Amino acid sequence: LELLVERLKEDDSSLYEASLNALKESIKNSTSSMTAVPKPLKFLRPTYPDLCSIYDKWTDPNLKSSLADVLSILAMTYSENGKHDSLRYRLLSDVSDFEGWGHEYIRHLALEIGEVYNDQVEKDAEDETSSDGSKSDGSAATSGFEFSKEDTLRLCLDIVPYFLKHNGEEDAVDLLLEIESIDKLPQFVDENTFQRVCQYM
Repeated sequence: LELLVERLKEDDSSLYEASLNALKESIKNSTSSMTAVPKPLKFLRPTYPDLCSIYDKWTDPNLKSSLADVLSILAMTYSENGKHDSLRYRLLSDVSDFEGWGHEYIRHLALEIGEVYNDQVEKDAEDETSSDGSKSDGSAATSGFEFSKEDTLRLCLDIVPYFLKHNGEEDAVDLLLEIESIDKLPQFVDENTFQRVCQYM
């Protein structure tokens, strides 16, 4: 047998890369059978300390990129919502893939990101931060901080048409309401039924 969770601990990049990638791949099917727990999420979970510790380095060749994604997906199975948790890991994604709209992932991150960011920016703006407003258009950098950075906002835009192509329009309309859309309500439709969504909203 072989458990990919062990490989994650060790460092040695080309091997490490094939493994790290595979855990992403397997984080929408299954891999790594031959341990008692049936599902990868449980199997992965004691690896969390190890993952975070590699994560902090950036002297890694391309494994830093991947390392954050395995952590994001793990934050998400746990149902652990960020403010600096899943949100930091999500923020340093760049080789990430959109996968499991038929399960938690799409819904899980975009709503977490949105609720968090507005609440943080509201609170900050009262309590003497270089932010002002709520934030309600895209490309918000949140005064350099890890509440939101500028491509993270764009990933949240990106999620809106995904749900419209699947026809989870009910979730799509709801994320535009929460995020406090202005630009994005005309911008997101260019396809499918314009009508049913504008009306509901």
